[PDB]
Amino acid sequence: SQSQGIQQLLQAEKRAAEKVADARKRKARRLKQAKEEAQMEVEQYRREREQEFQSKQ
Amino acid sequence: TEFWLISAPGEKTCQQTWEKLHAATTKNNNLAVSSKFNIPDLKVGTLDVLVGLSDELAKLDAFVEGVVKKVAQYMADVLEDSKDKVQENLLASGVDLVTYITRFQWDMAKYPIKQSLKNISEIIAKGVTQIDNDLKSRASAYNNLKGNLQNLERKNAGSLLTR
Amino acid sequence: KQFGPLVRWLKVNFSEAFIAWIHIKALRVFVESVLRYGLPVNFQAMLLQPNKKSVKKLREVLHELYKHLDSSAAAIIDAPMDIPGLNLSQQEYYPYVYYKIDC
Amino acid sequence: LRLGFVAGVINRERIPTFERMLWRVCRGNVFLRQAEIENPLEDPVTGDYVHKSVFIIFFQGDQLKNRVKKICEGFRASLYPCPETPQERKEMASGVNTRIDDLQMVLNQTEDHRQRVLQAAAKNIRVWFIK
Amino acid sequence: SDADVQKQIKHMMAFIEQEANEKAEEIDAKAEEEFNIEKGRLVQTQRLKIMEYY
Repeated sequence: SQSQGIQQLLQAEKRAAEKVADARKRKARRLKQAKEEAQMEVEQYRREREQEFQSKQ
Repeated sequence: TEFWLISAPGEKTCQQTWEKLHAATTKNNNLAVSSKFNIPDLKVGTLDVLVGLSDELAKLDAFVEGVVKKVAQYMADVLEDSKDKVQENLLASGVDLVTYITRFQWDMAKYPIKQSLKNISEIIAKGVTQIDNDLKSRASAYNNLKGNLQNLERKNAGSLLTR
Repeated sequence: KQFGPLVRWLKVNFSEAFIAWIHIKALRVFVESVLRYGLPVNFQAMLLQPNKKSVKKLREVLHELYKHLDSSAAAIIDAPMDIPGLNLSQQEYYPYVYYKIDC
Repeated sequence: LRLGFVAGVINRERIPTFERMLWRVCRGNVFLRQAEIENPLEDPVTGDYVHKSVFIIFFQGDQLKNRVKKICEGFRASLYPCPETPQERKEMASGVNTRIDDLQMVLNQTEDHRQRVLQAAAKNIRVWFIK
Repeated sequence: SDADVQKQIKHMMAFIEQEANEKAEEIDAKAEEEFNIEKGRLVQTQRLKIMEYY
């Protein structure tokens, strides 16, 4: 019936809303991971050149 | 002459629609010769985008119809003395226009399939619009050459008042 | 000096011009077909050369045959002009998606 | 918040032609409903009573909307505003109930006021004329 | 028919759902290049600061 089908459509759009929300969540998580991973590699480099600086000393 | 493209939406597997439209239909009555067009797998976008395209491609067809008619008209206006068997002089490809169209397939070399339809149409439009401009330049140039020659003919024409 | 080269250039021009026109015709056919017959895409399109005096019976049978492929509880029979809005229709409605080439 | 939704009113015997128009212009991608109005109602511009119907249209994008709504206007269908949720339906229903009740009250009152003032003038107008 | 009407509805549900699929997928793919660009940005900037001080 038309009413039931269209209500099922409202459900379909709520599904679409869920999908887009999932996309945004993935993006935020991935961006945060990028930030942290870059910071950690930076820490590795910082310590490495600290060590080389002390060796030259 | 005239040809038609029809969707033939498979009805599940290909044969069930395609052969029902070709063999069953022509066996019932040979009202038309039938062949396979084999639409490519162009990447489908959003519904809103495709609805907009439903008008985009209407306008594009209405424009390129005039473009190709212009090409034919200028071909005839330059080769008037040998315009006979028109489509043979004009032929785009193949031995004959019917042979080309009955074997038409999407050209990956000009526009590869992987792109979006918006991009593919945009590059098509670039091609055809540059073609239109180059027609308006070069065929007009040859017409101007004919005009110069005809003005020389006018110089030759008439009594010595003109000559 | 110029007779030959512009005739040949027009030949070359028409090659790509016509090929692009058929590209466009295919694009229109495909888009309308997807919009009509929802996802997935199942369009193994047909090319017809109508034979002499065949149009009437041919379209009659084809239109009748497409009524159980496309729903016929709407449209089809008649409609007013559609000037208001984004676009006004360029074509009739058939339960088959159709376009034409003037070869 | 990605489905397009509208509702309005349209006359009888216009409904199937309207459906055909919509399903021909936005084929296989828009939908509509129709239902009666009890008793005929007055037309605003023409000024005569006629039977009416509620209708709904559902659409999926603005490219479709720019066909559908302007086609409704071409059919001279009337939409007016509509609620977003059932709570907004309650809000709008209470608002329109109150406002149409107020308009009916002041309409009766103003027509009776016209009667009153017109009789006040008519009580002596003939003497006004001759004077 | 109501059967064809609900088939139409199923179709447009499929359309909107695949549209959401494409939107989410492209947002995630762009999140990949944001991942890349942020990695480059932060590594480069902190690298430059450390390099200057050292």
